[PDB]
Amino acid sequence: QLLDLAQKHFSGLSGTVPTLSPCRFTGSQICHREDGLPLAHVAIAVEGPGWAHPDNVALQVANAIIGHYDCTYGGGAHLSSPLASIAATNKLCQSFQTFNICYADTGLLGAHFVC
Amino acid sequence: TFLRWAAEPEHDHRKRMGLKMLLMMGLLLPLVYAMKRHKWSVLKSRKLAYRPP
Ligand SMILES: CCCCCCCC/C=C/CCCCCCCC(=O)O[C@H](COC(=O)CCCCCCCCCCC)COP(=O)(O)OCCN
Repeated sequence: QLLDLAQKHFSGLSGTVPTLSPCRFTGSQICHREDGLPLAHVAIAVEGPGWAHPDNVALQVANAIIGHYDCTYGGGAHLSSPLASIAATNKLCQSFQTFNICYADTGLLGAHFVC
Repeated sequence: TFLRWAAEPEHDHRKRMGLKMLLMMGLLLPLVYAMKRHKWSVLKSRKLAYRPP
């Protein structure tokens, strides 16, 4: 029924090419020092593989090992992730997340922390 | 000639080493210099931006 409705409403839509250039990744640093703000944000990432690659699975396993943390998280010192237990134990940060941002044939694999 | 040797037996050995020191330094001076430039490239390249509201 969905397919019928598609045919009924969308079929006038043109299909007659913007394709995506590779995107070059660069090892680099951008630092907006603004002492007047009360906490520091840092995001760090390596070039990731991109949507299609089977490595994204193993990478997400690894990211999950390391994890995410927030100063409301109940787990604290006893947490499974060493990053998180250590960050809780020693008040190293308010929060952090690992991420694997995916694009066509590239990506950002890393972590952001606020501290 | 004998009186030079008598005063400085080392004359020949020293001159051999001189050569090997000059050679090693020919290698090592541009090498380490290159290492220096590499590390410092982060800083040499950097661009500064002042951006008050
Ligand atoms: C705790 C360890 C300390 C080690 C220090 C590290 C030195 C780092 C820098 C090195 C500079 C590079 C130039 C060195 C040239 C060496 C060439 C060479 O083999 O020369 C040595 C003598 O040189 C020499 O004897 C020249 C050596 C010059 C080094 C002097 C600086 C250190 C001062 C030592 C004072 C206690 C002997 O040559 P030969 O007698 O033909 O022997 C044949 C090969 N075994």
